[PDB]
Amino acid sequence: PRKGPVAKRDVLPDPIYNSKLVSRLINKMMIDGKKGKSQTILYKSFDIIKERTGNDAMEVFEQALKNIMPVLEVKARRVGGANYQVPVEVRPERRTTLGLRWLVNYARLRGEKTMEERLANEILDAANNTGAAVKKREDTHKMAEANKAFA
Amino acid sequence: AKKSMIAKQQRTPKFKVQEYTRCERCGRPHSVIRKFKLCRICFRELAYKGQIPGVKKASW
Amino acid sequence: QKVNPVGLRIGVIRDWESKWYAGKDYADFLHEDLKIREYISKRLSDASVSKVEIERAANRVNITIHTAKPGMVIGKGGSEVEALRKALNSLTGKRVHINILEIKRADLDAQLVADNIARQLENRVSFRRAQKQQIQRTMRAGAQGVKTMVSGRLGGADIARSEYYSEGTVPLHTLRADIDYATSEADTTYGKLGVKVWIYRGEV
Amino acid sequence: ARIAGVDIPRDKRVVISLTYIFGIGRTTAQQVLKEAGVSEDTRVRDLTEEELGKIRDIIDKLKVEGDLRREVSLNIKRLIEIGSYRGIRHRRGLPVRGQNSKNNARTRKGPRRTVANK
Amino acid sequence: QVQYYGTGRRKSSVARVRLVPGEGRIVVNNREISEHIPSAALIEDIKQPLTLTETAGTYDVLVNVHGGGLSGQAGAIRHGIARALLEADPEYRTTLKRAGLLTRDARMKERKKYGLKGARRAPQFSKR
Amino acid sequence: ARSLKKGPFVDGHLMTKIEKLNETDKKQVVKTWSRRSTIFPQFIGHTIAVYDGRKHVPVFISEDMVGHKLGEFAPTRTYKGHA
Amino acid sequence: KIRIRLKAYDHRILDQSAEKIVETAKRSGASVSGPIPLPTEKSVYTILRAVHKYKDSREQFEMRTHKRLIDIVNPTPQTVDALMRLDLPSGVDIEIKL
RNA sequence: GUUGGGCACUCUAAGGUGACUGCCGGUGACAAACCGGAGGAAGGUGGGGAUGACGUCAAAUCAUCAUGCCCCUUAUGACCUGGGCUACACACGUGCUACAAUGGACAGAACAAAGGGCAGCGAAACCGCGAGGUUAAGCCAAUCCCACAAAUCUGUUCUCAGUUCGGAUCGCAGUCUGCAACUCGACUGCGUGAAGCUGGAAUCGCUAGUAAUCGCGGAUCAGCAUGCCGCGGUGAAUACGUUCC
Ligand SMILES: [Mg+2]
Ligand SMILES: [Mg+2]
Ligand SMILES: [Mg+2]
Ligand SMILES: [Mg+2]
Ligand SMILES: [Mg+2]
Ligand SMILES: [Mg+2]
Ligand SMILES: [Mg+2]
Ligand SMILES: [Mg+2]
Ligand SMILES: [Mg+2]
Ligand SMILES: [Mg+2]
Ligand SMILES: [Zn+2]
Repeated sequence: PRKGPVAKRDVLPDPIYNSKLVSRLINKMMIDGKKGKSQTILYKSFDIIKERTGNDAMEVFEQALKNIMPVLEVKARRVGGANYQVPVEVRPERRTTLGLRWLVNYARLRGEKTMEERLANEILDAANNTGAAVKKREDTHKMAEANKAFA
Repeated sequence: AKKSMIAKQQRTPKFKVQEYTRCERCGRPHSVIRKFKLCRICFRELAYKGQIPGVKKASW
Repeated sequence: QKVNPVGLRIGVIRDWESKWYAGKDYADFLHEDLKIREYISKRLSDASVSKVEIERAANRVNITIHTAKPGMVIGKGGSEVEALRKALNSLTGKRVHINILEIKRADLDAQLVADNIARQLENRVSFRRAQKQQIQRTMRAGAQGVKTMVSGRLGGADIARSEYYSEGTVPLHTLRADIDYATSEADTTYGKLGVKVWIYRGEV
Repeated sequence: ARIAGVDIPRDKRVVISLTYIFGIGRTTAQQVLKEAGVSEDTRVRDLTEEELGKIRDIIDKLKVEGDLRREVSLNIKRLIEIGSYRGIRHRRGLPVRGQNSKNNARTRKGPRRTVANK
Repeated sequence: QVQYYGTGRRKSSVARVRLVPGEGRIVVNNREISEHIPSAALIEDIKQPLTLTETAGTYDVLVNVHGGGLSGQAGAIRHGIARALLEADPEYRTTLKRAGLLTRDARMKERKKYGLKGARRAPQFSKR
Repeated sequence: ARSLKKGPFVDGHLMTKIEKLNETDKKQVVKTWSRRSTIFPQFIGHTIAVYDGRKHVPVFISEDMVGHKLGEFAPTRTYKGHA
Repeated sequence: KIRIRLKAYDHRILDQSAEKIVETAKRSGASVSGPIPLPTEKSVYTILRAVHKYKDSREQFEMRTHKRLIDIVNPTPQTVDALMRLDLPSGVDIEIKL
């Protein structure tokens, strides 16, 4: 808004892992204010991570974020009669936001039947430095570096 | 309403199902409230005059 | 676009005219009161009546009339008031007790003031004169403010318009401000003129 | 297995598979199996010849398939023959149950055939 | 008994919390908390005042909660515990107030307004 | 669908006319405005001329028409396509 | 026991009329329970503000009905006829469950 | 909570108190103010409502009502029955329900608010698969009834299918109101099981208890609401910024 920056509302950390970083994810995944369903999926998905790997799910999840979270993004800019996608440094706050959004979005587009599996499988893919949410982070970087000229 | 229509509403009809409300002030058929037996227009006016007991502009 | 000033203030600083509770009979009583207030207004047209408070308790109707000419309403001892009472007993079919109070300064009662202007407009007085004079007389009676408006085909004009005059303060948004308000009409040969009057007597 | 001249789905449960017969829905499929005394959870492929036999005998009493389709056809045919309002709605391909037709009669009417506006 | 009372409120909920000494048994209308409030996340929030004061496994929380929904009541109980702990030890005020557990959460359902579809949600506009 | 406890509805005026014809073997056109009247079994063979809104439509009764209201054979609106 | 229900639209005249009944009970000698405020019955009326069209333009009116309950435990014959003496103002409705 | 008993607590609702940049520091004309801090349930017009200046659009309304002028006055007035306002090649606006597995079905636990009720609300009981029926307790109501919250949670089953998705359309048989449900009511049962696999150009709402989603009540009303006006339940994301629209 015009007046200035606004007080960013805080979320509580969570009754298992004690993680603000992962309460956010319930809220990204939540639909129609059904927080229970999203909690259930999350927690089920994290069990599935722990069984397949052996490592702590939280850990794999935070490894996964690092690979999904972008650093540079282009931004649409009309100058004259042609657009110049201008590269910008992503703010630390926005990095997480784009991290979780892409995780949740591309999780839902997977072909696995249940969401807990789709989420889990997508979280594992990011840790493997491949998948859809990673390919998104690759493609945002490619565009940013392609338009490195501008500043 | 027409005088005929007001009269015919006041007369007892052939069947009770045929019986309908009008505004007792102005004879309007639509939007007649049963508590007051007034249409929405007449109700507003008389409420503003303080001539409908206990009725005041609401806000919450 | 402007709310009725009386309407805004009822149950705040103003009080209801009809001062009675009912549950079952509420609609029946309401249309009795309408029939009364109609009748009183028709009969006591020239007698400078404004408010007509109505109260009820059992088969009984207490009618506190407010008038600037109480002698004209009452008449010779209590001749005309009894003729009114007996006429209301025909309409109501109840006991009708009629109190009659005085308005001390009739230029502070909005309804009287509005009707004055309306009567003058029917008698072919210039809307400019009719208004301007009342503005003075209300201010003389010690009103803290007064607005008056006359609207319609002023001076038998083809195009209607609203000329208005004001004096002092009339703070319509201030809720505790006792702002009396009233309207009246004048059936001229070029249709209806309409009057409106705001009188600010003071704070509460 | 074929029932009432219909090869029902083998891999599905019997309550569901019975509804593939015209004239049977979930309640009818429940009320037959109850009368047979077959479990609702059992697959069609994992029925015994005893169970199928008992089911067949029950369904043979119920009016299904062509028996039913003929009944429905004659009902609608009757309405047309007598020239009832409903019959006229049946032949003209419009709502028969008072549904308004200025909009949204597409199930009866079929897909749109657009015409030039004024 | 040495009960410490504290009323709590959220949305339409009203908790009547009572901190009797014991070993951390929250009792909500003659039940265990897990029976009444199924969510793990809400139970943690109810513990939040007890965990900061370090009186988890010290008082048994006896509750008579009414109105609102499961979360509403969860938040009401939290406010009631917090206010009960002020009677227990007034020095806990400093730590409770820091966390912000001594605020009646004044977020209430905004009224539906005529012309609008909800409180804020306006009907679908078209210029044509 | 009218309740069974009430039983099938018919206007007295209509029924009386048709019953009056059923006293003998008389057959005449019973012009009427009672579209709401059910076609009773004892109507069969008569020619009831039902009012559609602007005229009496003649309706010869059949066995299949029993159960239906007289109005069902006297359609009120006039439609014969757009363009 | 005697029981008194008061209903009025204005709460000021209700509490005045309530205090009269409380005062009248104490002078008569009977024990007073006191004026218990029962919940207010708020009816609400939304109407169209305009005479024609303008559906989204409304006006909302309300009728609040305030209620008081006075019980009188252990009465005496003067107390019953003492409630006859109060000709309470119009706008307050009375009901006696003696 | 049923009783006795108490009114503690909650609640009800009358009267008060409380928030004023009042206090602390900094920046600021030493002003106005602003930025942060304390205390506080609340902090900077705390949230929301009511409240709508002079005027603008010869904007809307002669069909609420009133009214000048004009017109009709065995008719443009009045009474009736039936029909129509529900028509259907089609085009647009606003909505509802969906297109499914964050789901469907089935089963078991729960947790609301605000309203309405006198010829009106009608419990329980019994009968009916059900809509409902018969009978009838209580309540002119913080007492009784409407009334059952539903999303949710926990099981079980279905396992990606135009399907156990979806529920249009149509047939049959009913229920209720009503003098009467053909045109033209709602609801129920059984059968039927359409389109639809998230929608081109484009376009709308919303900054927080909001949006989104889930039920509940009310006016009108015999009956008839996906509409409207209210009510609570669960409950987000994001706001860098002001270039552009
Ligand atoms: Mg009617
Ligand atoms: Mg219809
Ligand atoms: Mg609208
Ligand atoms: Mg501060
Ligand atoms: Mg203001
Ligand atoms: Mg115009
Ligand atoms: Mg229409
Ligand atoms: Mg289904
Ligand atoms: Mg805003
Ligand atoms: Mg209704
Ligand atoms: Zn009216």
